[PDB]
Amino acid sequence: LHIPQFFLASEATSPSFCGILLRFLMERIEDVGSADIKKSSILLRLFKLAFMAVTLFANQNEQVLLPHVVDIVTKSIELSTKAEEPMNYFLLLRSLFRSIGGGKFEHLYKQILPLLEMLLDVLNNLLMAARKPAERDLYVELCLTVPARLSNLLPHLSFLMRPLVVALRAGTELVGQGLRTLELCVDNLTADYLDPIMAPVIDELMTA
Amino acid sequence: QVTLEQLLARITRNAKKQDCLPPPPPRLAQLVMMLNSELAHMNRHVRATARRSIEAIAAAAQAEVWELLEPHKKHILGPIYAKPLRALPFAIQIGYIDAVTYYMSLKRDFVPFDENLNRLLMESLALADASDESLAGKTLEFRTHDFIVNLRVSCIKILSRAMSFEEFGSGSNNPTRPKVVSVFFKCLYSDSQPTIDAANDALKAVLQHTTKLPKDLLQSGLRPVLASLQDAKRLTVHSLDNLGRLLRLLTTYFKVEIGTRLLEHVKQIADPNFLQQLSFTFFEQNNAMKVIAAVFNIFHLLPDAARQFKERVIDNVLDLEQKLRRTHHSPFRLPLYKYLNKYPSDIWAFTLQKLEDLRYGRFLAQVLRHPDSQVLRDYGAANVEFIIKTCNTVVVSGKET
Repeated sequence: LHIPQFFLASEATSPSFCGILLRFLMERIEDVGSADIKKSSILLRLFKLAFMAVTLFANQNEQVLLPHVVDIVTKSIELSTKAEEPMNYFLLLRSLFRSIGGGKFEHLYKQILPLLEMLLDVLNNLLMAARKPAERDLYVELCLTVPARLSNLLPHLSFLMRPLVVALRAGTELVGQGLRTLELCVDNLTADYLDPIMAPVIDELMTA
Repeated sequence: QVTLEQLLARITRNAKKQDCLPPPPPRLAQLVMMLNSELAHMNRHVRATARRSIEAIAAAAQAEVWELLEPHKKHILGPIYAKPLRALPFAIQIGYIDAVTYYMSLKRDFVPFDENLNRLLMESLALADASDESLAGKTLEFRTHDFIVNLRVSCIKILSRAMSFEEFGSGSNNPTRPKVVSVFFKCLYSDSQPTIDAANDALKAVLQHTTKLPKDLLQSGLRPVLASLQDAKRLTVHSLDNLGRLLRLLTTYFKVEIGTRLLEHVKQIADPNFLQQLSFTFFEQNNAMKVIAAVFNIFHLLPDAARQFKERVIDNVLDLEQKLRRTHHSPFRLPLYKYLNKYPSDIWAFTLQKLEDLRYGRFLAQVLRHPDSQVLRDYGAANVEFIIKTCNTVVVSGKET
């Protein structure tokens, strides 16, 4: 696995190898939820390497990733319903979201925010804690780090209320993320607009 | 669903037609009524389960589905005809249209062609003829787009089923059937794959059934595709895809010189400086290369008269590859292989005619090694004797090559 990593880290060859690897991976995307650990671990690692390569050289590799982003998101969401291990398709989405935080171009291509947020809320709502309440943590992190600009996230802000309350009573990382988000919302809004949004969960919010 | 299957299998062990029908009590009459009541639900899985269960019950009792569902057809038909189809939400409309389509397939006379059915069919035609912006506005949202696509598919399916009935539109003589065909053609050029497939199936079925086509209707259908093929700068992949679909549908309708015009367009697009700059990078994702590949993709769909462009296309592809410094691989190899695999005798004869040249035997060997080049391999296996004979003639001729 070091050979792809070495090729992706080098400035000269990173774009072409990233494109070739992405084209290859979008044909095997259906094996991510195969329930065989050896088959899925390698695919997930390859996807992670490609996304990190995109992160390293933003001004060169963003155009390589642009064609595939909508396909990746939609296919993951659609395939997770029939897979043997459907959590892999959300580990992949976590890897993707952790790499494009900041300022990019694909925020414009992301115009499926309501669908993704509604799906994440439904998944968060109906799930036994499972292997420790870790699925809840995964879905909350996916909710609180969706790639978008605050202006486009101002609507659909009621989709972040329950995950925020869930995050304010969790480990250190989620607590910090929730505090960051709440401070941002308080600083970048007016009371007459924000209070109605927070009314449904305000008691639990202040108690937490 | 599995539990329901097992229960139904168990309870119909010794079924008979008398028990599955109301008396002139019957065990399965209530069950059949309840299952039939769910055929117009707003959930597609529910409808599929209900129809599967009804078919399973009918098979066990050795009866016909129309026989079982005849008594209760009103319970489903009455509510559908009682409201205007244009005011309901998307899911209810889709369920209603699917229910009517399934009901009018059990037998020819199951659903009479009364005023209500005609009004429903006109509403379906109007819906299929509408625009995304008109249908509540397309905000680019995923769910609204999906609902619109599903509604269009359902409308196309119901209209296609109505086409099969010689009564529909015959007694009117008004532009109903021509309008249906025009709507089908308009849908065949959309940007959505499911509607494209539905329209293609409907059009091929209607073409097979009619066996003939008025000249004016086909001219109207074919005008839009040929309109956009008159300018190199405006050529796009979608237009070429539409042309390919039409060529696949109407086989013996098109004419020659379209391939020559396409080759002229290809020559125009392939600028030397443009290719020189396109080298040094992964050009597989460029738009111009995609357009060139789309143009080359058509030649395997044209009628047999296209067989005379083999040398031109091979030379074009080889020159393009030479300009880009590529070997063994390029976006143009797959359509070229598809085209060459249709004329094994011609390609083999042409290649053997130029055995002395090293630039063509290499290309043919590369072609044969692809997994999909099976007919060519069969022809070569058959004519290995001719191949060896010509090679022996060349070697015995006494030259330095």
